[PDB]
Amino acid sequence: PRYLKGWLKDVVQLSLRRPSFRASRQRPIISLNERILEFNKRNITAIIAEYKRKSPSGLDVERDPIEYSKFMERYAVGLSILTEEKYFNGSYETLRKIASSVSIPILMKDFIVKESQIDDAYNLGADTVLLIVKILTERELESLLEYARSYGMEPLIEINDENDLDIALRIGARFIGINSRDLETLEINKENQRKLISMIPSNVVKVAESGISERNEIEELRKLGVNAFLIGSSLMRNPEKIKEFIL
Repeated sequence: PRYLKGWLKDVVQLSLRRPSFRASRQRPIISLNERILEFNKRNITAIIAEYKRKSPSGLDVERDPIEYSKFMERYAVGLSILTEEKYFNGSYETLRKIASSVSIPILMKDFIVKESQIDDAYNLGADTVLLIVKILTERELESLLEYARSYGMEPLIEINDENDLDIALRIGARFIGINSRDLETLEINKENQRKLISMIPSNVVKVAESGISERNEIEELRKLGVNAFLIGSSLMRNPEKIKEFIL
């Protein structure tokens, strides 16, 4: 991984030593990026609902994972499930239970730094994985992308600045997440997110992540070319809010 500091350095070391999970895939790969394109052509707002009980930028939320997932199966284009244990209180078992219960695409959200974590995602039933440009070197990123693709997954490659974007394009990314929140400082900067979105070629499927609390934001971003929206906290607090977001 890259030379990091703070909590990012810690979470990356945690992931390097993370043991793999013994499980066998029980479902087929249901492509998230392809379903997003499907929603775009039907003109249905595509929202990736995120499940996370804890995070460095919010208070804890207790909500049954299965009930949340079965509810979201009826409205969301897909689910983002946190599996990072220390800071987000996620787990492979929760992903496994959810993947066995719903049939919409599932993005495994973690800090992936080695191949076995992709094996874990595949074996647990996830349909794709998140790869974060700012914590990996260009060589590691391309290698993990190639590895995910060998399983049939098209990973969501998350960027936060121009340097990240340049690297994502150089490695042949086709599914890019533009995170308005800087993982290191936890700061949100929406102007920078809009600037990056406008620099991404139109043939790349774009996902706006973090800081969305109202439908009007979604509409504005959609006019800018954003294909899908990843929303966590507001839906965790009020799941029914998705009905308001998708009209």
